[PDB]
Amino acid sequence: HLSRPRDIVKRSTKKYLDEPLYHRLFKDGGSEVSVRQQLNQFLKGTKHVFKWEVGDTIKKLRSRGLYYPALKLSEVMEHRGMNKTVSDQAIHLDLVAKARGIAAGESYFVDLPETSKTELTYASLLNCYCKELMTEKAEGLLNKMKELNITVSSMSYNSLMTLYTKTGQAERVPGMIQEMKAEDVMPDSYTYNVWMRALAATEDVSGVERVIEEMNRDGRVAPDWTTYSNMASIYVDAGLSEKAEKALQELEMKNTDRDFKAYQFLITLYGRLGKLNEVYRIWRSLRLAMPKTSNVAYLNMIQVLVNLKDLPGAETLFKEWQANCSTYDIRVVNVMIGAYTREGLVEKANELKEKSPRRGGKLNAKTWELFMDYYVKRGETAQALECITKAVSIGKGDGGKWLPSEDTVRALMSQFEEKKDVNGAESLLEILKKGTDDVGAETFESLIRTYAAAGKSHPAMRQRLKMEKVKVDKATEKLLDELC
RNA sequence: AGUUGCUUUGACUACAAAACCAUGCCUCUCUCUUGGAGCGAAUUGGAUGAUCGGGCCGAGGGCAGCGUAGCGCCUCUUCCCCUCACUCUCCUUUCCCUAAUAUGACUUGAGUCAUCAAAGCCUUUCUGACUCAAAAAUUUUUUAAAAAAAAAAGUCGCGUAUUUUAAUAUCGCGACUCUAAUUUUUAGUCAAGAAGGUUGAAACUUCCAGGAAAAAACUUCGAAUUGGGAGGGCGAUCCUCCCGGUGAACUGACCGUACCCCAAACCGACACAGGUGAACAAGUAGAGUAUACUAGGGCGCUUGAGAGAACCAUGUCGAAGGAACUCGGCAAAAUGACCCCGUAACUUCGGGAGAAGGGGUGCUCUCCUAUCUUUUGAUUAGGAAAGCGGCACAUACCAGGGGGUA
RNA sequence: CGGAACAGGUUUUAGAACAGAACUUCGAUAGGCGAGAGGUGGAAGCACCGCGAGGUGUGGAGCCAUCUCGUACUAAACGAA
Ligand SMILES: [K+]
Ligand SMILES: [Mg+2]
Ligand SMILES: [Mg+2]
Ligand SMILES: [Mg+2]
Ligand SMILES: [Mg+2]
Ligand SMILES: [Mg+2]
Ligand SMILES: [Mg+2]
Ligand SMILES: [Mg+2]
Ligand SMILES: [Mg+2]
Ligand SMILES: [Mg+2]
Ligand SMILES: [Mg+2]
Ligand SMILES: [Mg+2]
Ligand SMILES: [Mg+2]
Ligand SMILES: [Mg+2]
Ligand SMILES: [Mg+2]
Ligand SMILES: [Mg+2]
Ligand SMILES: [Mg+2]
Ligand SMILES: [Mg+2]
Ligand SMILES: [Mg+2]
Ligand SMILES: [Mg+2]
Ligand SMILES: [Mg+2]
Ligand SMILES: [Mg+2]
Ligand SMILES: [Mg+2]
Ligand SMILES: [Mg+2]
Repeated sequence: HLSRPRDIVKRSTKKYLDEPLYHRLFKDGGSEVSVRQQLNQFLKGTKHVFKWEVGDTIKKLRSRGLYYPALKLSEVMEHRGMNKTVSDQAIHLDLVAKARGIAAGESYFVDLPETSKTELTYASLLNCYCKELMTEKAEGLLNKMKELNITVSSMSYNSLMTLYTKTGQAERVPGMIQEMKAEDVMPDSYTYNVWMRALAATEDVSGVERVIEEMNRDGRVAPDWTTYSNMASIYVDAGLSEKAEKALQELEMKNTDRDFKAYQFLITLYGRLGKLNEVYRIWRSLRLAMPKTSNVAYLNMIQVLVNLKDLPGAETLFKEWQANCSTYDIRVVNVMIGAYTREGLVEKANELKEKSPRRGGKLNAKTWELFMDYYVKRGETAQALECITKAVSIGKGDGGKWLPSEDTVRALMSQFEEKKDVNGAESLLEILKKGTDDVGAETFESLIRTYAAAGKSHPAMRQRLKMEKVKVDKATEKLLDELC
């Protein structure tokens, strides 16, 4: 056709790729390593691509959080001769801020030419400010835009409102919506969504009934399932049930594209309400919308079923996931691991722990956290020590460090008080020392008295000055300076 | 000296949606590519009930031929297939509607904008996965010891009976497919990044005339300053080994740098048509750095206004003749490019030879060939065949006159 | 002939400068404008035929170095000099 001459089916195979780039980069999987390997193999080749092909590739790589390969492809293909326009420069600015940080994004914006510093680049930098929560520089961009008469779109106002909601100054939203209505700016559905969220955050449930009637009066915005998701979340957190069911049934009517996240929202909202029959009603629709169901829907479903106490249904779902799983997801195991430790059927939890790494799932930290929860409920402390050591050795799955909860630490130390396990208390303190540099809220401030078994340590209040100036209760130093 | 490399390579598609509350352990743990649940229809279905019609099997008495068993004719309705109502829960063929199919809705009219070390190699170094080396772990066999090995699941098939009804399981078997683990340290492979250096900046073949020097620079070894450790030491800060040994948010002094540089600034008495190394130098035509025209960059040459005599310099053209001119074809004219046909006397066999003498050359359409086409169902080069225009198709510029004989 | 002849301006059959000859506003001397002769050879636009290079018609068409005729519009006595 004359509309689209650069067709991807009829194009030459000697010059161009045999399959589209957004199909080629995802051949070996969606993993970071496989995407990087595919990009490295492609950039060394002698086959070429289209500009719209690279644009859709950038959007697909951005849509799954793959920011480094998207930035690398954009930089290399611009270096090879593909000229960025203003829109492509806005997308590249957002990609730079996503990958190398806002300090790199600011330098890219400065090094941009002057005729490229238009409303698209300004709005992209504003969004990259609000997503990184820098209120002062945000407002410094805002008054500069208002001074230079750059057209402020609804996207910028929604970005500021989401920034206000996340920072905690959520009372500014009702002033700002009337500001953007006074400045002749029509809103979108996300404007009503953040307005509703700020109104519910202001402890005002009765205000969300006058906004829905106003957008019904407007007649210009299309209501979407995200609106009803916000209504369902606000009502379920507020305890109202029938209005939440009406919102969720309207949500089910609005989900015409069979969205996986929307189905997850139905499942978790009906699970938090507690209605098992309609939970299974949406679940059968989910199995009718995707036969090869991913592990995320199982992760939601089995957690909902065990929070609604359907344990043999969860056990049959486990066998279904076993017989149809391609990746042995450890979180699926770890849901019923914590289930079997909470209801105490510990032999089957131990069997799953043994059989997971053979089938191909290595243990993360939360399984050991649930087992030390089990051991701190049943009073065995040595096995809680053996669990917390392996938990801090594994650490977090995103590169963080695992730290035990304050309530569990407090209960474990109260258990240490009775048995006079000074060695156990010292090992727990050493573990917390390795975990964190601070180590103290209630950890040892009133907990010198575990030394009241036989003698005490040497330093006499000088060790307690070492760990960054802690302060103890007034009724704690008396048995300390009695024993000197 | 000759070949091969150094010789640039791409995009043009118009696109801010990257701002999200739920569960949250890195919540898409890895989704590239799936028709619809339309209250939508037509043939078909049918989870249903009879009537009418047609059509088997069969049931008896018999007319009929035996000691049981018969061949045609004669009274029957079950049973099947239609038919008329109810009818949407499984199945076949279609049609409408929706979704999906990558965004949105003349100036490459022969251009604009980027790129201008790619590809290798060698030292480190951060982080992942795999093979593991080997040990501790559990089963069998052999005599507490020594040898080999699986652990976890799905699927097909066989024979056989336990419930208070989650019997899709249990009982023994045979086979296929799939995954790699509980603890420990070392190597090695890859993968993905960050620092340096180095090559590309030259390789190969042939030839005879046989193609600089240098404890300067570099690689190696030796010895080693003002450093830190390990074993001796009736000593004296001495012996014997190991590590470091020019390393860095140290430091890098001194001289030149203006301007002209085929020129009005240098060598020629002149602001002199002369002389003055090498490197770079877009486009169209072209074998080409020839030649014509041109953008960028630079310049308009430090005397002008008229008139358009003789004569002089320098060009264009010239009837008929064509060297009759003159010391002499002096000068001028003429030939001139690529492809094809053809090419003598003589000879030291290498040559003469581009001998001499001829023919074609533009443009359009259609075929065929290939171009080692990085947009292959149409773009470039060649050849065939048919046409079109003019006086002229090497149309301007560039560009051998030839032969005979001393 | 006696405010005569010159000079100045527009030119030319004349011409190196000079000189000669024509005209100098009650004036066709030069330019312009219009018409014709002469030269070249069939414009542009439109239409028809052909895939195309191209061909045919409107049409001895279009154009202008010169020459002649008509005409004071411009410059020559716009010298109220
Ligand atoms: K120069
Ligand atoms: Mg030396
Ligand atoms: Mg200079
Ligand atoms: Mg001079
Ligand atoms: Mg001069
Ligand atoms: Mg000179
Ligand atoms: Mg030249
Ligand atoms: Mg110029
Ligand atoms: Mg002359
Ligand atoms: Mg003549
Ligand atoms: Mg002649
Ligand atoms: Mg002749
Ligand atoms: Mg004579
Ligand atoms: Mg003679
Ligand atoms: Mg003579
Ligand atoms: Mg001559
Ligand atoms: Mg000549
Ligand atoms: Mg041809
Ligand atoms: Mg030429
Ligand atoms: Mg007079
Ligand atoms: Mg005169
Ligand atoms: Mg006249
Ligand atoms: Mg005539
Ligand atoms: Mg003409």
